[PDB]
Amino acid sequence: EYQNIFSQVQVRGPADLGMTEDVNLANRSGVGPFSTLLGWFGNAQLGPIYLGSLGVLSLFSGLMWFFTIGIWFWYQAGWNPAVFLRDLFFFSLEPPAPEYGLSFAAPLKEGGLWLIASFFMFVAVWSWWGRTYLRAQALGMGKHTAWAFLSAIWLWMVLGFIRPILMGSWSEAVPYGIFSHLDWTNNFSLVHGNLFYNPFHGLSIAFLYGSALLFAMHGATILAVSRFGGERELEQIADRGTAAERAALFWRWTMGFNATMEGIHRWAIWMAVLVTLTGGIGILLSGTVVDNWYVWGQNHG
Amino acid sequence: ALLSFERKYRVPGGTLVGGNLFDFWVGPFYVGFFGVATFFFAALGIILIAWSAVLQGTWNPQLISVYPPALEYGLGGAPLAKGGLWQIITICATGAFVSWALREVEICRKLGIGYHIPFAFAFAILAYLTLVLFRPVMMGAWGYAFPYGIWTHLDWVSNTGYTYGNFHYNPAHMIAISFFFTNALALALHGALVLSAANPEKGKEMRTPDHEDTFFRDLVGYSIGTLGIHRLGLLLSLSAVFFSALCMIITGTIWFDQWVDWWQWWVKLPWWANIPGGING
Amino acid sequence: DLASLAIYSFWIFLAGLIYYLQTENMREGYPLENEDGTPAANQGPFPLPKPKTFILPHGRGTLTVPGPESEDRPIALARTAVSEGFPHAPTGDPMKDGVGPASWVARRDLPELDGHGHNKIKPMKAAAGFHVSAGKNPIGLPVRGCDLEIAGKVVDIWVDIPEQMARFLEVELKDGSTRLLPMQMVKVQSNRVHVNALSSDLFAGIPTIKSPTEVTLLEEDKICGYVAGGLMYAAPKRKS
Ligand code: BCL
Ligand code: BCL
Ligand code: BCL
Ligand SMILES: CC[C@H]1c2cc3[nH]c4c(c3C)C(=O)[C@H](C(=O)OC)c4c3nc(cc4[nH]c(cc(n2)[C@@H]1C)c(C(C)=O)c4C)[C@@H](C)[C@@H]3CCC(=O)OC/C=C(\C)CCC[C@H](C)CCC[C@H](C)CCCC(C)C
Ligand SMILES: COC(C)(C)C/C=C/C(C)=C/C=C/C(C)=C/C=C/C(C)=C/C=C\C=C(C)\C=C\C=C(/C)CC/C=C(\C)CCC=C(C)C
Ligand SMILES: CCCCCCCCCCCC[N+](C)(C)[O-]
Ligand SMILES: CCCCCCCCCCCC[N+](C)(C)[O-]
Ligand SMILES: CCCCCCCCCCCC[N+](C)(C)[O-]
Ligand SMILES: CCCCCCCCCCCC[N+](C)(C)[O-]
Ligand SMILES: CCCCCCCCCCCC[N+](C)(C)[O-]
Ligand SMILES: [Cl-]
Ligand SMILES: [Fe+3]
Repeated sequence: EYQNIFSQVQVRGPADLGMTEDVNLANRSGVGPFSTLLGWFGNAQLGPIYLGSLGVLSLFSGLMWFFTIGIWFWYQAGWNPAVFLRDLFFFSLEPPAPEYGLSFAAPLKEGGLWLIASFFMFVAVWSWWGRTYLRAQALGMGKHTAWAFLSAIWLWMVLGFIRPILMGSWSEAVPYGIFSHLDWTNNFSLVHGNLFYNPFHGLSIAFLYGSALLFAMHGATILAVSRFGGERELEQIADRGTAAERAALFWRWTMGFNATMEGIHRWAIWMAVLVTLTGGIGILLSGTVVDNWYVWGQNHG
Repeated sequence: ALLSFERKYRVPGGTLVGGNLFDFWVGPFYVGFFGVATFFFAALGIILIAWSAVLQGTWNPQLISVYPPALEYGLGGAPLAKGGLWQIITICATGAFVSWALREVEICRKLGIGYHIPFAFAFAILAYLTLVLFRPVMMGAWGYAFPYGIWTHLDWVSNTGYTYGNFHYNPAHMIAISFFFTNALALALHGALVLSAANPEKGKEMRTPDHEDTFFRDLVGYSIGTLGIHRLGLLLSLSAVFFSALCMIITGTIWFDQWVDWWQWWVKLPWWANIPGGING
Repeated sequence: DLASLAIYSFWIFLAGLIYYLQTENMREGYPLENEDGTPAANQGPFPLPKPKTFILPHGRGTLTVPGPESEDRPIALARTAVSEGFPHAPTGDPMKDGVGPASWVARRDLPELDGHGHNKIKPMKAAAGFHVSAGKNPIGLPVRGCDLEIAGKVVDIWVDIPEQMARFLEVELKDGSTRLLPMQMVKVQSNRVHVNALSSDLFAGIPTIKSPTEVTLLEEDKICGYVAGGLMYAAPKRKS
């Protein structure tokens, strides 16, 4: 009994340069190498990639964010490479102290460098968002990827920008460090009277859970009907096959209702986007509207 | 009633136990022997939770809580009122979950499809059995198990976590979280991609899988492909739950101190342990 | 207070989203029918959505769903009981009749096209220059059935050009005709291809394709249906 988790045989042909539509081919790179390792699990072809104005801006801006944090880590490590690797997880680029409020006047060593790194990150993510929209437009596809990415950006924006502004200081924002961003998360809950009493945190968990539930169900289902070409989802949408019928009936007979080949992808996009949508609201309301979720929960108001 | 295409699939056979005895449907629901076992275990479990509500003196669903035996009882049986009901409910829950999986196997056999779905569900059962059976037994008391109550089970999560300091520092917990976050990223992208191809700009033809591969190559220089993304989703979500089970089986057994202190293995490696500067010197 | 207004608003949104999602998932297979094919009295609480139209590429027309549903094929089954909810027994050979796990759907008798309007799936012999890049090359291997008898030998791989993957093995039988086997239902071993689904005597019955260098969506369903059906219907001839 073959399970179809790994391919038994790889076949290779000419590098695929992709569909043209309204894409400016001048901005496409050449193909990269074929990976036999990747080819056991999915596609072997690396590249081409598309890199126009927004791509270069996003990539340079992203590297400047990453390097800015790195330079601070080196400074904290006293330029010793042994201390750098020893204390990597413990280094932290902290935002400005509460004193400085929402001013850009803080010195480099006490939150100025946090603001510079944050500026670079802000540009990197937003230009990357523009790129997800425009790459879809060039191919005549719907903007589903750009709208789904906006749900992730919402929670990020709330954590680093919108909530700090509404609280009146950058000190409320997340520090750039491995262990420090974990300590911040733990602290945020203690200070707001335990996020388990935040009903939006409860919903966010339900969707995070539900995303693993749904991708386990959907992935297992498509592998179970791959013996009838089930993973060819677009043609199964245009012209329902026995794959789509058996997939539906498995679930109808198990739990009393079922999806369509198109409809399961609507369940999928919404289960995932509701994670960061509900999450962002839960965080936005914490400290701005609700000081203590235990206390709020005792009144339900 | 039947889906328009359903009748041709409703043939006899595929049962694991009892031949044609339970080989029927009730509305959309397939029964089989494990349909009967599921109903029996679920009905018995619900009655025992009701009987627990009586002894506790509340019918409010947000207050009902069935607690395991106190630590003093160890791995022994306990009186119904103080942990026995929890023990019997836990056997009923295990029976209902395993029966549900084996019913999925019978449905797989009748439809001539692979067994990936019940195999995937078995990982969720493992996680449940880690918390209520494997960890308690290795620690020597049922009382380390979680209570069956909407809010009291969250109280248990909070108390169990903070027993070891900030539970963020459990390294298996870090890996589990990474798989949960990555799974949600991948599910959003997969749903978005297929819908963006099936529902293009107004008035344009349906896009092809070639457009889907092209979109991702343009965006990130790599497309895993249509088979690949379903393999990936299955692996991310099962990996999340595997590492979840692992992060709890090692907690209170091989490691029972603060998780933050575990990371001193790295800091105290001889070659950089004593060098001045940084955070840890 | 604002948090209370937000959570209440969220639950109303969530109820509307579930309504929208459920009605979108009724675009195929509804309305519900009785066992005799007549519309069922109880259709449930959700109404059928307003139709949507897909414009298919390469001038293949449109699909409007929901729309008139029919099997567009004879179903060789009979009731085993005088009340609803029991199995329907095959009246002939369920492998040949295409019922139960051997079922196929009357898909279009056209091949799936790639984004350029070319046949998606071709024999590797007609696909320049596709080749086996990794793993055991199955071409030339004998093909064994679940009765552990040799049914034929592999003479080619049929490849998805755009997705660069093996989809079918082309097997030559004792009479020099060929059949397609789905790649997902064979085990490639060092010295043979093993097929658990079918005994050697059931290979001749695999539905044939009408053109030697292409396979239609209809043909793929008949082939894949027939092979999966062997898990149940070839079980008497399966050794261990
Ligand atoms: C997994 C690690 C922890 C845990 C930590 C947390 C944290 C943290 C939270 C929850 C929350 C929930 N937990 Mg919990 N929870 C645990 C184990 C369980 C088990 C179990 C193993 O049997 C169950 C049934 C639940 C069930 C629940 C729900 C009441 C709630 C939302 C779950 C969800 O949407 O998931 C995804 C599944 C779906 C979307 C499918 C739908 C499943 C439905 C909704 C489950 C209903 C269960 C029902 C009330 C049980 C009684 C029914 C019987 C027949 C009588 N938890 C263990 C001990 N749980 C959240 C909450 O809001 O609590 C108040 C929350 O914030
Ligand atoms: C002690 C700690 C507290 C706690 C404090 C918090 C705080 C604080 C928060 C959460 C949040 C969440 N908590 Mg909690 N939480 C607790 C206990 C739990 C438990 C449990 C007990 O089992 C669970 C399951 C959860 C689960 C969750 C999630 C549902 C939610 C995060 C969703 C998400 O996807 O963010 C991950 C996704 C993002 C952060 C989006 C990021 C998007 C950006 C755009 C990506 C940029 C990439 C960048 C450019 C880098 C490039 C990388 C390279 C290219 C490789 N918490 C306890 C009570 N929790 C978050 C939330 O929403 O709460 C309402 C949050 O802010
Ligand atoms: C203060 C609390 C601590 C903390 C303490 C703990 C403790 C303690 C635990 C976790 C566990 C987890 N933590 Mg933690 N955790 C914290 C902060 C976080 C944060 C965060 C953003 O800060 C995140 C994202 C997480 C994430 C996680 C996950 C990796 C994991 C829970 C998923 C799981 O096990 O599913 C597994 C899924 C199940 C067990 C569900 C099984 C479902 C069964 C099989 C079927 C039920 C059917 C139902 C009854 C039927 C209903 C009826 C029908 C609807 C009709 N934690 C903080 C620091 N965390 C848990 C874990 O790993 O458990 C193994 C765990 O015990
Ligand atoms: C392994 C990856 C993820 C996953 C996968 C997964 N889950 C699955 C499946 C798969 C593949 C199914 O096939 C199966 C299904 O049918 O889904 C619709 C299922 C399923 N996962 C479910 C729930 C579920 N899964 C969860 C998690 C996950 N499932 C993982 C994240 C969670 C979480 C995160 O908490 C929940 C709540 C169900 C909807 C369903 C299984 C239904 C089932 O087993 O039915 C039989 C049992 C009953 C009818 C109820 C019996 C009642 C008991 C006797 C008494 C109650 C005991 C219980 C301990 C009470 C505790 C309550 C308190 C904690 C509040
Ligand atoms: C080895 O040496 C090299 C050279 C390679 C350098 C090494 C680099 C290293 C080791 C870097 C490591 C980086 C790490 C570990 C980073 C981790 C980051 C984490 C965990 C971040 C977590 C959360 C971040 C959030 C929520 C940030 C949100 C930011 C925003 C929303 C932007 C807000 C913008 C602000 C405040 C300014 C805007 C200003 C104007 C004028 C608009
Ligand atoms: C997740 C991406 C990387 C996956 C790489 C895993 C390699 C698996 C190798 C499989 C071995 C080949 N075999 C025997 C299955 O044919
Ligand atoms: C997710 C990581 C994958 C990255 C793959 C990108 C491949 C880049 C191709 C480089 C080829 C450049 N050039 C100009 C020589 O053709
Ligand atoms: C795509 C929609 C799926 C619906 C799933 C809903 C799960 C309900 C979770 C209940 C949690 C409520 N709580 C306690 C946080 O207020
Ligand atoms: C709060 C989440 C729990 C939801 C449980 C509901 C399960 C849906 C069952 C649908 C069956 C309806 N029926 C029998 C008319 O087909
Ligand atoms: C966790 C939320 C998911 C459950 C949503 C409930 C949907 C029930 C749909 C029942 C459809 C039954 N029927 C007769 C139309 O086939
Ligand atoms: Cl694993
Ligand atoms: Fe899919």
